[PDB]
Amino acid sequence: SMEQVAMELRLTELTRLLRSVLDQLQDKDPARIFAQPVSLKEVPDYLDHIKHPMDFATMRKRLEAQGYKNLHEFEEDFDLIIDNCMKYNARDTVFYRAAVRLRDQGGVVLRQARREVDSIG
Repeated sequence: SMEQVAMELRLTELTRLLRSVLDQLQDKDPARIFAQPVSLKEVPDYLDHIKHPMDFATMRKRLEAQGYKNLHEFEEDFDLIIDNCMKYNARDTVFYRAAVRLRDQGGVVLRQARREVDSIG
């Protein structure tokens, strides 16, 4: 149907926007602390601590399969990256501090993305 196609064009355009949002968010992590999943070889207990791990590569795979239906879903995943790190790592660590910075700097980017997704519909 033409109705199906038009929804698919909307999903594709949301996907393009979210890829530009993702690149911008990831520039706020120059140290690449959140680039990849936590290794279960190097933190074997990780899953006793954190129930839903998240990282930028995993967000990127989901994105290329057009697996984000809206901005809310994308934001949930971004927030997991941050929130997981702040629980697992103590306040005085390079990891916790990098999450605080990503959050503060990410908030600006997401403030305008929310306006662009409403705006372009």
